[PDB]
Amino acid sequence: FHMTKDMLPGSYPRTPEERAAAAKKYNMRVEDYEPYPDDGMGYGDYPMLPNRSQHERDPWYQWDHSELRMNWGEPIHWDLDMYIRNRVDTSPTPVSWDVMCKHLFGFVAFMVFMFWVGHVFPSYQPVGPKQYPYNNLYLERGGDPTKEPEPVVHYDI
Amino acid sequence: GAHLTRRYLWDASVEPDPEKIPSFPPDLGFPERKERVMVATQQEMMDAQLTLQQRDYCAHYLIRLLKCKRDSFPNFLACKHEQHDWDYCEHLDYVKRMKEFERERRLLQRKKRRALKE
Amino acid sequence: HIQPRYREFPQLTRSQVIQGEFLSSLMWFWILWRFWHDSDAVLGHFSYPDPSQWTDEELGIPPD
Amino acid sequence: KMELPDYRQWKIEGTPLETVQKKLAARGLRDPWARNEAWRYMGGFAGNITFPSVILKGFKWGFAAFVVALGAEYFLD
Amino acid sequence: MLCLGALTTLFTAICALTQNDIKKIIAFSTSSQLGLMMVTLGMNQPHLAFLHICTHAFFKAMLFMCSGSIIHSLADEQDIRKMGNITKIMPFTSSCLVIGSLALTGMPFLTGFYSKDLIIEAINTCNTNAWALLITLIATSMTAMYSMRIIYFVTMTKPRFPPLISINENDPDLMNPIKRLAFGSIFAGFVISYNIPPTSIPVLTMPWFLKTTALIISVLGFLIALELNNLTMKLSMNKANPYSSFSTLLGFFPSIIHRITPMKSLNLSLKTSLTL
Amino acid sequence: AFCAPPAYLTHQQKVLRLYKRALRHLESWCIHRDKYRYFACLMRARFEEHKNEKDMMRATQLLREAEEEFWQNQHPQPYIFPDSPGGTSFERYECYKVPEWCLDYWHPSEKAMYPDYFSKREQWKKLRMESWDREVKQLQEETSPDGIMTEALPPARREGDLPPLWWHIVTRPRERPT
Amino acid sequence: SGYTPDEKLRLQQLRELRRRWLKDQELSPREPVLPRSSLFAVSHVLIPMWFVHYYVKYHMATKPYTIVSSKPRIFPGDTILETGEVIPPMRDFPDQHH
Amino acid sequence: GKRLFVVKPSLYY
Amino acid sequence: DSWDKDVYPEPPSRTPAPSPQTSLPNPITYLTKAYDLVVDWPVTLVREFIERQHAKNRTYYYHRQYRRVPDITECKEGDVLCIYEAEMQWRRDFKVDQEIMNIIQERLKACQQREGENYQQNCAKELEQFTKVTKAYQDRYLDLGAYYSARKCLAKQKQRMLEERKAARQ
Amino acid sequence: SDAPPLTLDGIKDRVLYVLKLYDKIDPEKLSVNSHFMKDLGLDSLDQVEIIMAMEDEFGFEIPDIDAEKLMCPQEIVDYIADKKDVYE
Amino acid sequence: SKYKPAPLATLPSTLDPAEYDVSPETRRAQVERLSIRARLKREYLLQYNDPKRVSHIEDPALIRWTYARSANIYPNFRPTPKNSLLGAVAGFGPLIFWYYVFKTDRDRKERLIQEGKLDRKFNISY
Amino acid sequence: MNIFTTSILLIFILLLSPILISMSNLIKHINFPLYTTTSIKFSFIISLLPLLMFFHNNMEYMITTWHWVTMNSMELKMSFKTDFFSILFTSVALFVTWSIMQFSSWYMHSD
Repeated sequence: FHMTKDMLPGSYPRTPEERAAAAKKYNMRVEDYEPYPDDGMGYGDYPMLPNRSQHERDPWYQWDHSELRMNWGEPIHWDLDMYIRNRVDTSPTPVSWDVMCKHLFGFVAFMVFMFWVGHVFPSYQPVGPKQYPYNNLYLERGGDPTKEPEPVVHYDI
Repeated sequence: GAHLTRRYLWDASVEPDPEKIPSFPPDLGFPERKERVMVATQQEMMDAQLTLQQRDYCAHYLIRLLKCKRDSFPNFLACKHEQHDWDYCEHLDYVKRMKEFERERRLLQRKKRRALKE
Repeated sequence: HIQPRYREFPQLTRSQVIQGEFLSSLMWFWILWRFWHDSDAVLGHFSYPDPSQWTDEELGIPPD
Repeated sequence: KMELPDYRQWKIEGTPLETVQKKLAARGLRDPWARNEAWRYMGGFAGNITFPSVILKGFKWGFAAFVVALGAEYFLD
Repeated sequence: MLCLGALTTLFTAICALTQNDIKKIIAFSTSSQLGLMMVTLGMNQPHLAFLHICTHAFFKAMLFMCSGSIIHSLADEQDIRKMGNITKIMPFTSSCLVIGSLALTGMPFLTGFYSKDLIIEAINTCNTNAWALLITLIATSMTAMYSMRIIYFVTMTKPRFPPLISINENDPDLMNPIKRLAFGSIFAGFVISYNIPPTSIPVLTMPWFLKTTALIISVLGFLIALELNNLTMKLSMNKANPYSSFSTLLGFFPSIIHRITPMKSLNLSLKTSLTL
Repeated sequence: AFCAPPAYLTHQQKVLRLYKRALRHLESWCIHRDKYRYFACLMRARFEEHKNEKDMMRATQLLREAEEEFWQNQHPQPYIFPDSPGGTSFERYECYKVPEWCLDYWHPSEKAMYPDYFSKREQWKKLRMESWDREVKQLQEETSPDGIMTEALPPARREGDLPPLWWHIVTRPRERPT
Repeated sequence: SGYTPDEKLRLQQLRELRRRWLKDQELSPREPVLPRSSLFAVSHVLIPMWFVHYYVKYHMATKPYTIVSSKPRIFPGDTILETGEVIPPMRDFPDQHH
Repeated sequence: GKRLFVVKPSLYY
Repeated sequence: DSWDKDVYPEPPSRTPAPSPQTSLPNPITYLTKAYDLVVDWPVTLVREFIERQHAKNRTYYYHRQYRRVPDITECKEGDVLCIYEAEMQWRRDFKVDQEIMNIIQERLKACQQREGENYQQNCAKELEQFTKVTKAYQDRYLDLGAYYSARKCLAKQKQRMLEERKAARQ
Repeated sequence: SDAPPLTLDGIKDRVLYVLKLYDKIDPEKLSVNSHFMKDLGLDSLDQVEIIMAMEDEFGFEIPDIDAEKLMCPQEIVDYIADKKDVYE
Repeated sequence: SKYKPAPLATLPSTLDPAEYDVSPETRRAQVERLSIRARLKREYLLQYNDPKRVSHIEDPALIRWTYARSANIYPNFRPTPKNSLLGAVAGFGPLIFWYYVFKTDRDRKERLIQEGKLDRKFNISY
Repeated sequence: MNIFTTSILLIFILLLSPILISMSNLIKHINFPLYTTTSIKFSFIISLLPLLMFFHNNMEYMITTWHWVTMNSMELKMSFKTDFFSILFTSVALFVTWSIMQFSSWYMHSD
């Protein structure tokens, strides 16, 4: 264990010597270390890592945590749970995000519009309705034998 | 089908709406019209356990086909004649439905001619 | 067992060739036999009527 | 053990690789790896395969069996 | 149900068109056939849907076993860009693969004839919808097209696998189940459809272009895909199109949804529920 | 995978990596072998005609626009080898790569099932235990006073000892421990 | 810029150690030191069929609605073997063209 | 021949 | 067959006689005959031996009918003895009514499975009995809470009787 | 069953086979200890193409940094041996 | 014909402009990061294949990450109007929304039952 | 209504048998994939029997086999609706699974 408060995370660094001590604690460089902007919730002196998922790490390089794609002693991202390879990916795609979203939305909207068009202009066959005997199967579909239904008549043609 | 193009492109007033068929009295163009016969009765359709979709006017051919299948359960390739009889009855029923469709369409044409004359 | 080959065609055994040829032949024989017997792959067997040739008298319309 | 064929057997004449070499020499270019790719078009794999040759596999014997079955059916009835 | 099934069969056929992994091609084919069954359920024909369930079970089991034999013989090589001359080097597996592909496309008097063609007749003769009908027929043509893609890029052209041949055959545990499922995929649809009691009665009075439409569009898809594959044989680089990128990236649905829904959900869950 | 990356990639390295990636994506586009050879010769000709520039800024701009063209018309689903990242069967046998220290936790019955192997294993453990101190001494004696230290490691300098930190890569599990 | 002699010599020595370790991974010849047609169908079908049939006949038919079947699809023109209730056939069948 | 020792955890317990 | 047709009705089966118009043998009949001779006969012998042993060591058990204690309506409030006895007999009747409802549901399911395609027509009396018993159950036990009691059931019945009496005024 | 194991002699023979089919070099001059630039007269593009051919021959990918470290057929053979765990 | 990145699907190292306009300051920074990585790797490797090691490796980076995620948030939380508004809306808005949803639904159901327009068809056990 | 019921329940029992053999500590002495493949094919035959029976008479059984709980006029009980769909899909799935099991015995070798 032997984990003491001078190497545990602390409060926000407000002086250059505090920032140097925080960078030395987190095994970073002084200019690379950059804490959160004191935007409310309790980020202390914890660094702002560049917000890229573990899929974008070099996969041929052998890591100390090979599943995490991260070496021993490297600063962990705050959202490592989000950014593990079991979860959210941020790797670059061959197609840009905005045009991917526009293509997907346009495809879905086009299909919905064409389904509405085909609903308002249905396709059928030049036939009349199907004819069923015995008052359109009144007793077989369920009716009171005491009550006499209105007789529907299927005339021959 | 060309009926769909004629309904959606030429006009929909003279081409029939398939929900409201017939929209004319059945005893209009016929001085006398025969009742459609139904060979199979309710009791034997119930005993033959036909589904309510297939209790139409070819139920007797369906009953004969099912009886053939039950009798010759082995060698299932033996009720081809009963199958063809049932299918031909269904084809005739579909032809009757097409006749009803065309009758309603020409009745709408006659109504259009009458409204033009008046 | 089959010996590996470096860059030539592998030594085919007779059994796999015979089995594949038999399966393909059986498939085509079944296709030809069923098409010969029941030709409902084309047109059905009911000769779809044309409503335009149905007469006004058999459809029951009144004239003017 | 595994025995390697003579690499000198891998020539490129009479090949799509030969057509590629001609089209590259039209613009003053040379393909070095052609003999490395040459084995894929040699005697084991030289025959072109067509879609009818794939689909109509076994069609001759299937048709022969169909003819024999028709003859047997006619002989029976 | 009809609209959902038509949409998924068209979309998954589109995704299956420009795919390279054999398992991915047959997975999207499976999704397309499930969409076709959903279309059949959109009509009032559940029994035809169940018939296609049994028929498709035979088909895809046999196709996946053929693909697994191809993969095992090519040493876990799963994409079609590294295989060829399968009709010459693995004649049994290629023959069963062609049987399964033809049966899936709906070559007549196979197991696919007795379900898929009745489905096509029902969807042509039903009073349901127009756009669903149109994209169902288009999806059937695309089914023929990706089956042709499999057949061409696997069983045809020239060898592209690594040189060291290690294709082992004549294993009974490999040949016998593929033989049994080939027998199923040839005869079982006929046997089942002639033993099934008549329910959900069909209509058989239809014009010739509503009866043979499925066969026509399957042949058309085969011819179109063969022509496109010969165009790939032609020695020229084409310009990449957004339709092809859309198809090969699965409509961008996995990328977009699987990156925006987990990110928003997990980030909201942490940054509100826990730490706020 | 066996050499650790340096601090930065040189211009020659970046050009070679782009060349290899462009050839792979070109193959993925033109699947067929003759077509691939034709277009690979064309790509090699382009690299040869931009090869000799004698202007670092012009060369870097050429590399930048070449990477732009590659990202513009790369294959969306390129060919990936099996047992390579992103491909099938990449981390397939990691569930079978047992890390070899569980043999210490093996029961005496199980150790008795393989006596000669465990005798050889005991010999290996004795060799590691005897070599560790000289490994540490060599690593401390390696001239890295301050500043530039790379991830490389030295060999066995004197006669009779072992390269430092050898155990974790000599006794690694086999790539197919099946 | 290939291999500097530093990492070249390291790779050579590590390679020799790896070859020795992999050679030592081999098994000795004595290692590991260990300490009819239808009988399966009789054992694994007939006995479970006996148990299942006992449970079906004497613990389901003894209960009211555990096994319920539908009607056996009586057709016009057969004999019911329960009370002697042969049912009459259909009518004259006016259409006999096909 | 060429049988190799596969490394397995202690399954005895 | 401990069950009786008075409480579990079942119409008599009407199976048709076979008419084997084909010349092929029936594998179903052959397999049923072999199945009888191989499986049914030893199982019958084992059950007959077991029943003989039971008839040797025959014993009896009874029903334990309870008699009607005075109900919640006819004794004073705050008397925990009468309230306890009325609550226990009401819980007893509640459990009995639960199983009456279960009997009617089993009867309805049996009707539907027996009739199959004709369930919409000839299950009229089973569905009618199910609807009437459902209406009575909803009138007596529906809106009572998870702490349902004789007092709560009485309060619900009195409210319903008041509403019916008020409606009967006009 | 499938996948016969590969030995050092087979790896050396296949590497020498591909390099003899390069057709750019080796008019019966190639050895196993011949450097690609020192005594074979190649450049970096040629070495990259050689690595690509070795990858396509053996069915697996050599990563870029190790690949650019490789400069001789002997160390190509050693790399294949180290990756595939040869001489068990 | 240009790739537009985002927080998801970010920009490649082959497309960012900083890779091509390099400076000696950035080269020195990269060398220093390599030195830090190499020192940590050497320490880990010594601790990893030390034969006298009988336990695991403690990973103070992971310990710091866990402590910062768990026991540091309230010591380093400062109330601001922004997080006060965020906490109020996130803790009350869903509650009030589902309150009005369930209240309106149950009031409608109770009114329908009392006026008799809602019938329980076969709902015996609720 | 005896042979049909015992065939359905025998399908289930023959499927459950290799599970018990797996948790019965004799796997190391038998050929488990071959034994399971034989179990699946015998299940397929026993499932072919009610397929023929349903093709004959179409009886549509409603077996119960067990009663689990009775909770305030809700009888949660085991029940099998042996239907057209159930019978045909059982036969097809058993045939397919027999083929897949033998293919897996070939395919997952050295696993």
